[PDB]
Amino acid sequence: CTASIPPICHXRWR
Repeated sequence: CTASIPPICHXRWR
């Protein structure tokens, strides 16, 4: 999970 704009999340990995 990253605080991008928009943010990015690959489930429970990043």
